[PDB]
Amino acid sequence: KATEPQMVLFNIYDDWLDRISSYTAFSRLTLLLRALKTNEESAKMILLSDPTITIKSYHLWPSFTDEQWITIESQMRDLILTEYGRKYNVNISALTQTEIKDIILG
Amino acid sequence: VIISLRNNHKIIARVKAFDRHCNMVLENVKELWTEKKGKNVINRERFISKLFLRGDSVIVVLKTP
Amino acid sequence: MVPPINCIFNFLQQQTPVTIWLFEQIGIRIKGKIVGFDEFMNVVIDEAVEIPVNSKGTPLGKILLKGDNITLITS
Amino acid sequence: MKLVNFLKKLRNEQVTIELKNGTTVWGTLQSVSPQMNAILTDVKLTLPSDNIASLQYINIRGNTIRQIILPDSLNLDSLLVD
Amino acid sequence: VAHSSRLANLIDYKLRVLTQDGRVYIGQLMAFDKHMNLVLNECIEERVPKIKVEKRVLGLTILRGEQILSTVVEDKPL
Amino acid sequence: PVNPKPFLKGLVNHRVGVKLKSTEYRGTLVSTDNYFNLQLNEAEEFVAGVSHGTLGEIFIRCNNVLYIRE
Amino acid sequence: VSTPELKKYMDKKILLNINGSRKVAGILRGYDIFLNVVLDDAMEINNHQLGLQTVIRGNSIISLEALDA
Amino acid sequence: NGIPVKLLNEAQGHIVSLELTTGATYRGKLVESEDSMNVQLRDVIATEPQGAVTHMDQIFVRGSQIKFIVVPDLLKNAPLFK
Amino acid sequence: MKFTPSIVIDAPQYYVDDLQLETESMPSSLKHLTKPTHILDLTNNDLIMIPDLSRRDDIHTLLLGRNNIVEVDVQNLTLSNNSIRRFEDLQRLRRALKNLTLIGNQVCHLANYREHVLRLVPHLETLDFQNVTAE
Amino acid sequence: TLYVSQLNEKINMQRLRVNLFLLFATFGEVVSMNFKKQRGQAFITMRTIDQASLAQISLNGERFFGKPLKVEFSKSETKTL
RNA sequence: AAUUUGUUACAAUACAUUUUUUGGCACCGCGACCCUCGCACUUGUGGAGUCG
Repeated sequence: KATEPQMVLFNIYDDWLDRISSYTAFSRLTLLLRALKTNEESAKMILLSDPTITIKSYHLWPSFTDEQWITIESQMRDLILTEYGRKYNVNISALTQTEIKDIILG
Repeated sequence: VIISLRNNHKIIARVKAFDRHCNMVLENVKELWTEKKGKNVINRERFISKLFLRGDSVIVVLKTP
Repeated sequence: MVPPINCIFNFLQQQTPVTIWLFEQIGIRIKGKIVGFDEFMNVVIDEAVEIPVNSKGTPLGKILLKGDNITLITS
Repeated sequence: MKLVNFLKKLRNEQVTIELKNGTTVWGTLQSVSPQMNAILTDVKLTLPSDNIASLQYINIRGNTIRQIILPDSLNLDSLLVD
Repeated sequence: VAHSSRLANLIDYKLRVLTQDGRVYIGQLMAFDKHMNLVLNECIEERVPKIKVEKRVLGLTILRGEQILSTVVEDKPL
Repeated sequence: PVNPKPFLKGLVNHRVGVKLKSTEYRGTLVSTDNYFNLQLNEAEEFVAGVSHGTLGEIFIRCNNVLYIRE
Repeated sequence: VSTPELKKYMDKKILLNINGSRKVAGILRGYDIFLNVVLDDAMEINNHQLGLQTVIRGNSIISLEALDA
Repeated sequence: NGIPVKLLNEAQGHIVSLELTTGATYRGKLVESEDSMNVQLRDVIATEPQGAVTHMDQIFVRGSQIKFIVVPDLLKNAPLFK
Repeated sequence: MKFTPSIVIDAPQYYVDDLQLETESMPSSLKHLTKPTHILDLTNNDLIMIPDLSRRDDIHTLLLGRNNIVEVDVQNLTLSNNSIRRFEDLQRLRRALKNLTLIGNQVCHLANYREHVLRLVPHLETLDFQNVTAE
Repeated sequence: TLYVSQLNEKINMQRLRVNLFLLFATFGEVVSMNFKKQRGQAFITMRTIDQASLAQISLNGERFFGKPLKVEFSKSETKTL
């Protein structure tokens, strides 16, 4: 919607600083953006699965509770492993933890 | 948003499409009803990914902020 | 011939005791005075009174009863 | 504007359909009319606690179809373009 | 049965037909409508009382589309 | 003199209650159209004269309507 | 589009079989393309008349079976 | 225009049978029919949904409330269809 | 002249005096009728055993006149003029059936043939065009 | 067409016609009213004429629902024929 | 030793408020008895009495 060159500021963390440290907040940012790099619309469906939790006006990520953010970290995390196995044709049950943590981190 | 329906179905879902007839394309769909042959009390609900809807069904749509 | 629209108009002109029946609803009736007229059977009827049918009387205000659920008129 | 157009665009989709009488209908939409009359192929009728009945071809009427349950993968925005 | 596109292209096929009341009309579609009314050549109404199929042969029947739910193919032509 | 549509128009931004094909309603009218579909704020659901729940912002479909009242 | 040819039934008493297993009687005074009926009043079927004249909506009519031949 | 309507019109004169939404079958000489199946019939018997039968003179029926119409099998032959 | 799909597809199809198909040594390939018939006429053929049917939910009448039925593997079954010889060969009909006709079969002359059918196939109401009575 | 009379008129019309169809199908591919006039009678129409003749000779006096049926060739040709 | 052009006709490519598709949805027969022997094209078909 921007037809003109301009600077615009945004907020990644919404307010995650109260309940979540910047380390872990940026880490979950990196993971979420990896699934947005890879899975795209499905990772979106994990956000919009329950529409009764809506994205706020100021913010970017829809506001969940701590347990919900954790379970979302589980689903979103596992997405990268699933797609790894799909395209690379390498079963997850044949994998060593170093490779799983590496792929999820990168 | 939530929708009330002729057949006692509370449709909590994300709206995608809209028209004259109030037909709707729906994502993140979560219906609510009760399969119950009397006397009985059960409360059931199912998730559906994508779902088209017909307008005669719709009684009252509502928006919970 | 006396058309329905004409009859309705006449009723409106008069302001007389109108007793409406409900479509697919036996137990309830309405009783008031016709104020409005529409292209369809819909009208506005001020000083209306809901009635439970004899198989008493109940409080009710000013109302427009929708044209699709009308059945009977008399005025 | 029109959902009819969208419906038309949805072709050859293996979908469930739900009626005003609650009948669940698993079939491949070969075509749909301008008035939502669904034409299915490879059809499977089940009720909402009893046994199943399968059929090759079913033309269901538009007034009956309450909710057509769409496929798993679908790009909706694209579909919605004129 | 064949893999048709529309109803019109499968004219004169023996047809199962369901209606809102729960009856099942069976017969060859002679003619269709803008509002899905059906002419049936040799029509048999088959009903189920609340057990086992009750059966009535009607004959040549005009069938209103309002009451029609859905149509299915019973057999081939002839 | 008073037709229905003009009455309806007048009654915008005012309290109304609706019965259905049955459950009573109660809320402030936002706007209306030719088809007599409704949009209300502060909706309260009178289940046969018993306010079961307060929904708030709602949209009633026309064909299920029975009558309008203050 | 076409007018319901009820000119045969004009000014005759008719059993208007109406929605919900109910009935009406009365002499036929008028009608329209939607099959609304305007009739000089009679009873609802033991029996009790309401009104001087009556108007029945089109949708509501199951049947209008002629009492007089 | 509807061919079923045409057929109905043709059946004028003949003894048609006629069930409604209520499920109350009639049989009689078809006096007049219209585009909307607004049938009139003469010398007409009237079966109740439960069972009992009642003779009656000149019934009118509105097509909205009509379910299905049986026409005599002679009309099958000619010459409306082709 | 095998009962084949091709055979069934060119066979006279009509509404009888029910939807009936007009029809061989062995009953087979009935799948191709697509369960669209209320009646199937297999009269004057050479079938030996009433067997080989697919699941046919429609089929209510089977006319099997003048064949060679000697063994049995549905509301009306007409088996006139066939080869059923022992009462025990009629036993499989207990698992079905209201109208049964077995005339002109050797089995008919066996002692107690009528009573045997009545006790073993009680669902039959009319046997050989005679009312099964209480007595 | 063959004309049958002396039939047990207690059988319901649709059952009579269905047993008649069944019985007579043995001779070739195949009208009965319960009015006072027509009760106890039926007209059975066959595609082939040889079938009608065979039926007539072979089922003369066949016990049907308790009575021996009497068969004869019809006086006129059937409308369907 | 079928192809192109023109003309004529038919069919196909619009919308929710009473008659169709924006729904008023959902929670004679079976036991008994006896009458009728009649050449047709059918709402239905004997009559008395008992059972549903």
